[PDB]
Amino acid sequence: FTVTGEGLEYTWGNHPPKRVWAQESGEGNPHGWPHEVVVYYYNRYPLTTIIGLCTCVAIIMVSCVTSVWLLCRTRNLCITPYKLAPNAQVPILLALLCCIKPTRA
Amino acid sequence: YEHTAVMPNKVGIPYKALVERPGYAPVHLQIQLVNTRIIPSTNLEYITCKYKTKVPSPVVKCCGATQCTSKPHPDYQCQVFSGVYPFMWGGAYCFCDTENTQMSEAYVERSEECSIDHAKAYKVHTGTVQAMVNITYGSVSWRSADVYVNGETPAKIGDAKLIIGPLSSAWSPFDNKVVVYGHEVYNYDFPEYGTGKAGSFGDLQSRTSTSNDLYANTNLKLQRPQAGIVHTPFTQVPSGFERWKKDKGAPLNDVAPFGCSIALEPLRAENCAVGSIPISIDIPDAAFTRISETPTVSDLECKITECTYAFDFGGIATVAYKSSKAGNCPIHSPSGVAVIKENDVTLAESGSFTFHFSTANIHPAFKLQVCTSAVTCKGDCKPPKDHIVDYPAQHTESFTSAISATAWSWIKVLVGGTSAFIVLGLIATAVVALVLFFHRH
Amino acid sequence: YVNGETPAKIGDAKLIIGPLSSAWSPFDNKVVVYGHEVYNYDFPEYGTG
Repeated sequence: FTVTGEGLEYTWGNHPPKRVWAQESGEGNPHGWPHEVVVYYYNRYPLTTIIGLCTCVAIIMVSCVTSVWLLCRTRNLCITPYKLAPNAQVPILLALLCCIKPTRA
Repeated sequence: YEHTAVMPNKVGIPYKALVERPGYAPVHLQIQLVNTRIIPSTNLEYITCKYKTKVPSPVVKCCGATQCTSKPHPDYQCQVFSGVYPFMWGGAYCFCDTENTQMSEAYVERSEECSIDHAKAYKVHTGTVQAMVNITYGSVSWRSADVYVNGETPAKIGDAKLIIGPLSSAWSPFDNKVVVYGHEVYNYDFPEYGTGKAGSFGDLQSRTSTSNDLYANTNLKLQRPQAGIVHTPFTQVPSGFERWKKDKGAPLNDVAPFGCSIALEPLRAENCAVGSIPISIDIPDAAFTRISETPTVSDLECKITECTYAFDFGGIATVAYKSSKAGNCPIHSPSGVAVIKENDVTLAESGSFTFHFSTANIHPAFKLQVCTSAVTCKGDCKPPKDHIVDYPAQHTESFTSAISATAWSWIKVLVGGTSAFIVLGLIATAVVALVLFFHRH
Repeated sequence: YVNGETPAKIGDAKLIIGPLSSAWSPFDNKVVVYGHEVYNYDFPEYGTG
């Protein structure tokens, strides 16, 4: 019989009823490596920590493809006013620091 | 002085509070419940039991005919058999051959056992709730008397005056109609005294255990006595009350939620755990001492020695203090992070004292007040070895009681860094727009 | 009895009077009965006066 922290009672035969409660022992360890943290919370909560693990990689995937849609757009505006006219001297800050494509010619 | 608060609806867990009259020393307060009984109002409709069909002596006309009228009896039956020619001891009973008549009437009534075991049918309505409180305050010992759980009525205990507030939940385990058979209570529906299908529950419906009028349909039907034997036979369906005692499920005192043990003599529902009960207590004015006749402590530093998750008092802490004089003053933690086992301490001039506490957090951040002076306590706790205990939890687990310090560092990294990775992206489009705007002129 | 289940024998007939179409009752939750007249009054509830 699965016993949670709320409790459970059982009567066997003509015996009086007996109640038992479940403590929060667990198996893992929360102060450690990220594989040890997830394992401890998976045993304590096997219904919430599998949703927040999928949610946290859903926001990270959304925020990564939002940023690279804005970092690559910015780098595409570094090149279009300089690659059109190759006679213009490209400044040394835009070659490596502000945008990735270096100097030439 | 009057102190109002809200206590939860748990039986064995005491509620601790520190009343603060201005100009006077604080007084410790402890309210504990013993019973919590919900008593619905019931009215009996009918009882039911096993029947017992009696058969009167038939008349045996030797040659003729005897008809019967209609008698005011439950499930009364008449049928006349013609040409029986019965035999008894000492030769044949009748002479007129092949023209005879037997009466053979039958009649259904309550059994002798119906005064002992009978299922009682009720409809319930919302009624009174009452409890039994345990009260101590200051140096006064424990006092107890049963109160009524309505805001309006006060019940004095000792020299105090308690008004237990109304329950915040109108939940009750009883349905609209209940059946009380013997020891246990069943949630059931009735045939409503008019109907009964002869084999399920209402084949004998009597409004009172000593009532005269009786309803019974048992499909009674008489048969022909055979081979010249003086007897009255009948076939009828078996009892529905005898069938119900075999095919009944689990009673309400094994199905009811919140651990409501069901009692019987007022038909209560004892010791449920749902909602919260507000309180209001009139502490006597003679229990408050003046604040100048009490010790005044200062320079408190608290270090938690050992802590754990456990349901019982698994934490130990020590407090180093310095006081002006020697005396007693109560301790109390106003937060919900921990509860305190002790109620008061005996102080001296610059000593130390220890106390026991219970908590559900990994890192407790509670504070406690001793001698109207507060001090904060922090520490770390360990998982307990025991898997299952046989006592309820003293503390109350919150939403953030499980997150450790290392787990919250990964929350802030996964939130702070990825949100700032869009701020770098958002500040990038506002810079090259400024660069291309400056290229326009 | 005015409910759609309990039958009553009136002579040789059998009448089942159905439920009322309205659950309206004139009494309130608390009433006071003095003499032979009823009143729709509230209660001090035994602790207050």
